[PDB]
Amino acid sequence: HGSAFNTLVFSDEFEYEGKPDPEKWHYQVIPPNNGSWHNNELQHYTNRSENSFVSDGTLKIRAIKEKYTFEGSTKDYTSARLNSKFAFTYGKVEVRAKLPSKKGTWPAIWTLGANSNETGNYFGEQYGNAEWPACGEIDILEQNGWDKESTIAHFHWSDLNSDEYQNLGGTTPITNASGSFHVYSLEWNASAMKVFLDDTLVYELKNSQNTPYNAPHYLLLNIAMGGTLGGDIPENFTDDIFEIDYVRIYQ
Ligand SMILES: [Ca+2]
Repeated sequence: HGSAFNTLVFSDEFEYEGKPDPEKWHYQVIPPNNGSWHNNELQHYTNRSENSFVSDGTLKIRAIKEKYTFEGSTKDYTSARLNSKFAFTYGKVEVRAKLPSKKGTWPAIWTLGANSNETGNYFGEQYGNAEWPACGEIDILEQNGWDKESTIAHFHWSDLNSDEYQNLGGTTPITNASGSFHVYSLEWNASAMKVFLDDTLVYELKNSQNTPYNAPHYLLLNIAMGGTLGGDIPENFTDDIFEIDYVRIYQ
């Protein structure tokens, strides 16, 4: 599957040591919603070595129970939220990763339309200003906080000729998500968006011109804590890592 998409157009193999490459990755740190992130999530995102670093051939994003204040808003956890500086329309995205094992964590590999104009993102109003969900969202990988034996694929959008919020997706079983690398992938073209875990299709959504999946998207990588899909965080939580061996994007 996906063999049609054979021209490498963006990648990071994480074979340097230090901060994520600033030519490739933008950090989000400003909260979008009056001091907070969406979905009742409990973290701040920062650009510090506490929450992200590259070593030993892999990127780590690390969530920590840590009191942290940004512009008068205090939260009890810190993490990182990266966006690719690369925006692209159609392609095959492959991310090979190990997911956090701890309860309360909500890792994601996902895209937003580049016209999202989300506060503090890399693209601003360059492509437009289509407030979510009108910019479109593809969730290549999520896990919730309470079931680490399943992965999520999902889509969120509004049709171009409607304000009605649509969302749907699937899930699939996963073994040893935290201790074994798996490859989370998207194959996206004008016909369809297909999300896979290794070779297993998790969900395929037919595309059409009435969707927001025919204009540029960028990639996001993060760990949220708590909130809708993180759920309850044990009192004893200290920290956890989402470890990414590489991101590759083909067209
Ligand atoms: Ca690597």
